[PDB]
Amino acid sequence: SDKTFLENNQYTDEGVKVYEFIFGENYISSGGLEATKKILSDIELNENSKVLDIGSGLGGGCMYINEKYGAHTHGIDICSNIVNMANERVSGNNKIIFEANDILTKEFPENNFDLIYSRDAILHLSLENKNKLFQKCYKWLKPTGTLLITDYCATEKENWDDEFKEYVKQRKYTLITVEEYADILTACNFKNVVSKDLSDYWNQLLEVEHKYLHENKEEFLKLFSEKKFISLDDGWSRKIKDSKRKMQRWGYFKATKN
Ligand SMILES: Nc1ncnc2c1ncn2[C@@H]1O[C@H](C[C@@H](N)CC[C@H](N)C(=O)O)[C@@H](O)[C@H]1O
Repeated sequence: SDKTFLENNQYTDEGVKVYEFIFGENYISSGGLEATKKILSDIELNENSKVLDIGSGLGGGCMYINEKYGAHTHGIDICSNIVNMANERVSGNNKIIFEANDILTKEFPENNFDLIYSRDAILHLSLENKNKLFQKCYKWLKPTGTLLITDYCATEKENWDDEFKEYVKQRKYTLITVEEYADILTACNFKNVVSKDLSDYWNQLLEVEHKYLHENKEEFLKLFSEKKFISLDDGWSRKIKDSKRKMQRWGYFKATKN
């Protein structure tokens, strides 16, 4: 059911291409390549490392991790159409694998990965499933491994306004506070749990993206439609407003198995 909802609405082929337009080639989330460089700036891996990317999208993250470190990267994404697109973006590289599957039913061996990485994907999971997923991640990490996440978070639900309630409802997101998120990781026995509210940085990424959209409107209209432009424009406007006033937050989380 989840698969069909995502494939048929938010992540249709065209929806994915619209995201790629504003985020940059191979990315469909916040800050594209430049944010990825920053998020991985203190991460150490090498050609012998094994990495899992949960919700791998068009595969940009896997491509970058493999380029930077030479690591084995395995991306899982529930949307078959997105995985098909990702597979067209990489060739002749036996250390990048993209696989269409629900991360919640996927099986991996215990103590398997040096890094489990996820960028703006876990918002799609119910609270019960976030907990289940992080339990799986704990098992799947090597003793020496690291968990590294960015995800959409929010102020406490009691504070939400009508527009924000509707945004979350229509997308079927489950947005929790940065603090609740960190508490889940702690409950799952992760160590050295570091959470950062990166909402200010996120706001900066959004502003750069918004400016890019405006300055490249003519090309956007040629590729897509004015209707799609307006939707995207308004969507970024709201994210900028809501991040500034702390209604919507961008959470970063890093933790270790030991
Ligand atoms: N249960 C799930 N299992 C695997 N992938 C999922 C699941 N739920 C959502 N996704 C994927 O999570 C991705 C989230 C995207 N917002 C981001 C993709 C990618 N991480 C990027 O930064 O460009 C989508 O491509 C979804 O299809």
